[PDB]
Amino acid sequence: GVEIETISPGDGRTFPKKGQTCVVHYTGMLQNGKKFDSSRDRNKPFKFRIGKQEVIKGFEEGAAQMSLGQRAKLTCTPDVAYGATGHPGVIPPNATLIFDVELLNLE
Amino acid sequence: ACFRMTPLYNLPTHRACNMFLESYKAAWILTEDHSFEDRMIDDLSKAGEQEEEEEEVEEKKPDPLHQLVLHFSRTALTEKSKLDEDYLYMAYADIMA
Amino acid sequence: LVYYEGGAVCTHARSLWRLEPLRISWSGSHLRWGQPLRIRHVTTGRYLALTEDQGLVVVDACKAHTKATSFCFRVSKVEGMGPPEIKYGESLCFVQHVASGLWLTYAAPDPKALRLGVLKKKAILHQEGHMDDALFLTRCQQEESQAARMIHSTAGLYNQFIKGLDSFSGKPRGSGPPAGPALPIEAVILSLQDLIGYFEPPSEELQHEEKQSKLRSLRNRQSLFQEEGMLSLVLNCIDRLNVYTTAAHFAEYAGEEAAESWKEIVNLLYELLASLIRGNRANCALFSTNLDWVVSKLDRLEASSGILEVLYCVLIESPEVLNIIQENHIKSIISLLDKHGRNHKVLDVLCSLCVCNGVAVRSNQDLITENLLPGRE
Amino acid sequence: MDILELSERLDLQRFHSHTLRLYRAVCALGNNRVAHALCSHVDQAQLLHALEDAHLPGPLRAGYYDLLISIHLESACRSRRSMLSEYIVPLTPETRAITLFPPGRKGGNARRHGLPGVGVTTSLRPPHHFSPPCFVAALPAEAPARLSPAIPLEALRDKALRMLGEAVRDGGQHARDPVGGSVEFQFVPVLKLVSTLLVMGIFGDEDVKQILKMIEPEVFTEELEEGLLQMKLPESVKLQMCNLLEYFCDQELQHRVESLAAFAERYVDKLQANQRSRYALLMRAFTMSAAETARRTREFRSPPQEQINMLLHFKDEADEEDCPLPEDIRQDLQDFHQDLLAHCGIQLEKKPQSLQELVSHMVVRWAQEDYVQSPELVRAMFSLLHRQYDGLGELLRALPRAYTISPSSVEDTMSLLECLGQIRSLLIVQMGPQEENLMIQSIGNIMNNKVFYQHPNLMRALGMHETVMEVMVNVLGGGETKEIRFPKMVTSCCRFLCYFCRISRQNQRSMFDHLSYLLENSGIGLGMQGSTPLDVAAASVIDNNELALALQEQDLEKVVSYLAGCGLQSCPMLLAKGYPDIGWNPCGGERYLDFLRFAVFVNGESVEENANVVVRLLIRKPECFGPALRGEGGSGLLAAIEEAIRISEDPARDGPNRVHLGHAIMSFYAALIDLLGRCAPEMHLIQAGKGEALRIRAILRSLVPLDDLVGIISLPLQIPTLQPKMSASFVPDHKASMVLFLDRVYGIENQDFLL
Amino acid sequence: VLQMISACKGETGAMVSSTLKLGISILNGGNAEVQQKMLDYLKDKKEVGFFQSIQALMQTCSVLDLNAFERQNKAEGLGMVNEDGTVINRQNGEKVMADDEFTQDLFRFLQLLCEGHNNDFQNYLRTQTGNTTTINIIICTVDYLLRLQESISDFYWYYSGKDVIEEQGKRNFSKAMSVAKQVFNSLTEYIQGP
Repeated sequence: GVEIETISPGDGRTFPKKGQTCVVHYTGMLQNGKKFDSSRDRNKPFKFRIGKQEVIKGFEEGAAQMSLGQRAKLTCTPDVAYGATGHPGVIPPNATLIFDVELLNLE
Repeated sequence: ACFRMTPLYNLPTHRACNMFLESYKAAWILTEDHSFEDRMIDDLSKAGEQEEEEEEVEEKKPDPLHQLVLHFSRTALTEKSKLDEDYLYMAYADIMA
Repeated sequence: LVYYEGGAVCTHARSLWRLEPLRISWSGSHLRWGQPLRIRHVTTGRYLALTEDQGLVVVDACKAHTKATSFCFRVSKVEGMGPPEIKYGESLCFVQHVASGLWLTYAAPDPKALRLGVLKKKAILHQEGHMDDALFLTRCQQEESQAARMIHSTAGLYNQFIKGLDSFSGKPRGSGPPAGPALPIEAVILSLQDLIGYFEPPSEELQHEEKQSKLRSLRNRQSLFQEEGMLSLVLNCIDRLNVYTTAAHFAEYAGEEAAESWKEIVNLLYELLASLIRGNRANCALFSTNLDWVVSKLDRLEASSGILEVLYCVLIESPEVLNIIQENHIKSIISLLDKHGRNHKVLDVLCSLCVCNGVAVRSNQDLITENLLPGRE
Repeated sequence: MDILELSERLDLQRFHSHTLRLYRAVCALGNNRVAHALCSHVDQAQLLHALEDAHLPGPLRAGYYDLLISIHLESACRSRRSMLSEYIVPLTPETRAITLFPPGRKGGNARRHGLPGVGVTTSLRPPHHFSPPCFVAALPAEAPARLSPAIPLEALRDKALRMLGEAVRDGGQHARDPVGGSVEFQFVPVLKLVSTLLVMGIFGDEDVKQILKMIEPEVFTEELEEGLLQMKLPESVKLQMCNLLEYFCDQELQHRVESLAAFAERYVDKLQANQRSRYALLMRAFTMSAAETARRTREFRSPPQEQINMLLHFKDEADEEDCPLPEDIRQDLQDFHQDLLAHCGIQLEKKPQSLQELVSHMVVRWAQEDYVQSPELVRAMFSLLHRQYDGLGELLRALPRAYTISPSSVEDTMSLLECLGQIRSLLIVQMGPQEENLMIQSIGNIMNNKVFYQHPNLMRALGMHETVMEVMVNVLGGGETKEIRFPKMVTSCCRFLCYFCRISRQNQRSMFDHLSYLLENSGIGLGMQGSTPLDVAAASVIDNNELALALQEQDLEKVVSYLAGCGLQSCPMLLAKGYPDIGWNPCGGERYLDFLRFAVFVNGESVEENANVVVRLLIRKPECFGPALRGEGGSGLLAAIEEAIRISEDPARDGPNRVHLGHAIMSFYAALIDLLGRCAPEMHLIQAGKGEALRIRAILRSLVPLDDLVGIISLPLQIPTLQPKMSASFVPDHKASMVLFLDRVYGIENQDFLL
Repeated sequence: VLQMISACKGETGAMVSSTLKLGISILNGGNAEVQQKMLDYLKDKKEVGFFQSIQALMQTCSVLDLNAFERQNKAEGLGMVNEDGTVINRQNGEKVMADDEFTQDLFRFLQLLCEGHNNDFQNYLRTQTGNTTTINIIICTVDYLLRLQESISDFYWYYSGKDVIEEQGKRNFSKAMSVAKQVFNSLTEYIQGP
């Protein structure tokens, strides 16, 4: 249950596949308008590898549907990311998630 | 046993060094520095109130030793059950004697 | 009953006795051998007597008609000051009843359980007695002696208040005739206003030596008011008064003339109890079992200063009570911040639930992070 | 609203001031779990942006410096500070070249102390570990609640020094509104950060050569900007300066011991080589004179440590010399020991030109021009000049913590050193179920490192046995037996202590001294298996043969008083299982008595002085004996055991320990007579040539009649056939305690051996 | 120094040992002036606090025990461990007295108080006026010079049947007799200057 809405056009041809590195210099907010995570503030491009499930499934399946250079708006259902307990101390139980995600390079 | 003890020339280098330091406590423990004893109470305490002071009215500023002892008096009066170790007290109690 | 005890009660108000000679004039003169006199317990407010069969029983001040008490001193087995004879600590006087002519000693009947259990013996006026009495006297006439009659007066004025208060426990008033016997209100308000001043903590501008000297003379008296009750008593008053909720309107069926003097009486107890707890360590351990009771209220519209201060002083000394909060007391005090506004006092209290003196506890140093922190309101 | 206007509210600031105090309080003494959850809450950027900001309300953002120092550091500072006392050094080629500034020319030998702290230390210290925060990572369910938050150390180092560069210039210029409001807010929070980064050694070579330039005129210019120690300062920043100067004293001390290790390498090498040459000169080649063989005795006899004493005595001695060495290697000591006693303090008969002169001449000025309040301050500087006036005193008190090891083993020790740190952090935190798990693997990994078997001298110098001891006392501290919270960890740790006690004699002594401490809190929490503190108490003396002679009676007296308890109690914990618990508990008694067996003999029926007082003390309390015998009602010599036999095959009676009750009764009386068979007076070496020991023999012989004792060796239960028996009833394997009871008390004589 | 001793109630640790060592140095000889200052404070604070310590402390002093002597006499039989640097403790004198370096100074401190025939300490030590209770150090010290006497006379019987006293039979013996001499010196200085 993920929804994707393009914000700026990207390459539209090259898409990430298994066994490939992805760097995501993103920012993240909550459904009510508060943001609880970012990568631009730390000024370090977050990098992760698809296929080994080191990231929440909602995020990876959302990123699988976008191309290089695209900035988009992502919306995860609470059932796909930290369903019942959540991450203690940062996010309340049973909350909707909002992500501002863009991809720098490497497909 | 004493008849089977090992010669010195078969010991590993790393082990044959720790015994040297522990055994070579025969050049500090007997040597005497003296020094800090008579020069201590001379430069400290006495001649402490130098020409730095500009004026006075009724009392005088306590000299450096005077602060030290009252500190020990200060911590002595602290309401406690049993006195602690405070090796710092030992270091100065002996040199005052 | 009368007993013997070692070096435990020797610093307590229980073992204090007063000698009252039978004369009206020159009662304070020097005490000499062969002189009838009475014995009074200071905090109990009672004498010692052997009436017919019950033994050396501590009789009240109404059945001591100079024949049951009738004590005097013996060496062995005047309109002036008088000759000074009996010294302190070495006079070795022997106690003897006048009418019965007996000698006082310990029966000491000890079974197997009593020998390894209570180290207590009973004294009896035997006809011949033992050979190891040698009762010598020690003088303790100082600030503590003044704070001995206070216990009897206050403890005799408090329980009578609750007992009178307890009569109308569940009787709505028959409007008009309020009740039977009246209640004292002006007496207690003055009484409480004295102890809070009496137990007022040492000042700040004083030097170290004077501050330390009085700091020893306050901890002792705080502990001295616990061994004679007066912690249960102040607890007992809160139980009875706190039944009447809301305001003085519900307290109407107790005498509407005393209704308008409700708030201050409820207030004055709380900071009184804070005086008996602040600073001292032994008294703080008593609230481990009663922790649930104090934390319960936290809501009365006239308790704000009292409860937040009494709770603050019990989490600053004893780490033991700090370990007896499970999951619900934390959210109770959290809700306090949500209903009484932005108060820095409560936020300071939560810092007490954190690291104690040196040692830190982790069983509760996450609940506040998951309860008052994730929500961003 | 803007933060900058909270300087003009005075009520909303007060609430927010305490808020950031809670965050400092939530991050307890190491809480890497909840520490990161604050990172998403407070920041990672505006903290780094709060540094350069100047408009400051005071108790606000100036307090953020105490939050930046709490969520990224003291996760290693709190550990690395403990690492600063011991000075383990390995054999390295770099270590082979260390001296007192050997680019010195003539005067540089007796001067040019070198700037305190340059590099090359070769000390063993664990490295810092850090992790980056990421809240989009997959749900975990390894590291203790997590490793640590991260931060760009590179940016912090440059920014902090540049920030402090403004401070010195801006202080001399003066103002009517300093940064933060009043001078000290402009100094104390910023240089406190400098001190914390300094102990970790983030700064290197070039960087520290600039922090010294902040006191330029004296320390700097090895080959305007007035020093920090030039202007008047309030009574708070002066304290911090002491915290900064203190870090530099031990840096010289750490440099000092390394120089000794350098001399402790080349001089011992030639000594071993020259001693071999001394062998062949007087070896089989030899010559004559006979008595010369008597003179050459150290060379083959005496332990190796004794040889060092003889060959080293004359070297640094004066005048008289016995059995000397060649007068070629006895000259560097008279130079090195001279060189050492010219660096520290020795005179060996203006600009300070030395740290020793600088500190001593400065601290006196501070007291002469002020009456210092805040006793916490005055205790600081008075601990400095004492060190700068007694150099050798600190050195003499530092060598017992120094140790040298060899390469190819540093990697093994590195794991041990890093793993040992987590135990030290366990003491401060209160016991937690998650933390309880952590130690068990922690101690389990300690006993596999190949280094806690070869160098026991290390482990007494690090003294982990000391630290682990408090771990046991905290959990066991309780009012009664109901306070047995967190079991399965005392057993898991007490096992480690026993094996430590069985590695060397000095290891046995070092832990023996706590025997009185150990027994104070040992005979209460009884009922578990595997181990108990009583066991390690017994293992503290098992084969010493001289520790047993060094008892103090009161230790033996107090343990006996415990046994008086188990002669009248009923074991309420045992009763809690719904058991009869008639008169006493044999389970508890069998444990106390097992200890006494190890203090009556040490190696083959010896040491009687403590044995003599045991019987004379045990008789005083007759209740110590089980009430089945040695009482007023009855004795039942061959009946008390027979009564136990009747209850042995009576499942209804029993308890409807984990096996049965009759075996426990059999265990007690058999073990008691085992004690009073080896507590015998002595062998016939004394009993046949004296009259004192005969008194004891008469006593013990009068308590066990031989007529009943001879009959007790009979009636074996059965033998497996067709189906074995159970170890729950009165067996026969533990009946040999009556064999030694007659072998050394009444003994064989006539012809009763046939019977 | 009076304030430091009073704080330490009855524990003869390293605290008072390094403190009593100081007190001898201030008031060696007669030093009349320093005695006057000490008397004034005790009359001013008017708390007991201190005579409890002196009375309790000296009751924990050791005497010439005989059982502990036997423990040496066989422990000294061995000469070296299997192979570990021989007996590291070597002398290991801590047994028979382990206190002569300390208990000899406690009495010297008391003796130097009543030096120069001062007739106020010589009367104050007997009874403390005012306060609440008295201690009477005078009778509290003579009891010590009775248990020690019962110890030496006890030691004599152990050597009554021998003919020559071995070297370790004199090293400990001279330790005890030196202590007894110091005690006797004090007793005179409560009486000198009638």
